[PDB]
Amino acid sequence: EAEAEFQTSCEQYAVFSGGNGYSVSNNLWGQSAGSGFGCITVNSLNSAASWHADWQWSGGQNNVKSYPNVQIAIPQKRIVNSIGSMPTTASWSYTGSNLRADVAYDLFTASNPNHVTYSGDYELMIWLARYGDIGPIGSAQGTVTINGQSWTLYYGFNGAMQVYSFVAPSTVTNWSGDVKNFFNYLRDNKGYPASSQYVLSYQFGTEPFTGSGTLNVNSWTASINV
Repeated sequence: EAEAEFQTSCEQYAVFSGGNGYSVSNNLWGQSAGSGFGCITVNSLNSAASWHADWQWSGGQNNVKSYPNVQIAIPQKRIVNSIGSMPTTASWSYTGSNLRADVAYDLFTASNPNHVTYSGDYELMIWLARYGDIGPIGSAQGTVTINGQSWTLYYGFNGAMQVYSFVAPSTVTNWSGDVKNFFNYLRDNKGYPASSQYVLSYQFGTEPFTGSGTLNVNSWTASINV
């Protein structure tokens, strides 16, 4: 027997697209660094994305094995400061054991609108969860308030890329926000050049190190407006 609408794969670079501009990617870019597997299953792509990633990784204790994620298409890149809003909602859960992984938004920006979309002048991460001894790069900058919620801000370098990571003080399995609030904070408190940086990508997923786990994304939405 068989079924259509089959949007499941354990392939390194499997990608499924549909609904309002969503693509779900297995993205096992660091699979070389370990042993095991990563799979994704798309339940539904409409106005929202529903999907799950299932994985088991051992070895390469200190290396990300993958970033299975959902993201939105951005055919036309726009300047951060010109973008009106970047609303998003996320409803998710993690199951498994010995989880060394995170759950986070990931966005890249650059002054070059044709920059490759998987890196940039800057990277903005918003971590909704963290398991085990894994954390963002850089060093703690302190706690900040964005739209009435606390985040611990980290700041560091990857080569020439500057990375800002906003980490929730406890797991947030159910969230709603606007990434514009985070850019505004960086612009007004950190000298982030919002007037000259283009949003290259807008992703949400998990970075697994080791363990065995299933990230279930009950629902995710995101868009870039005006």
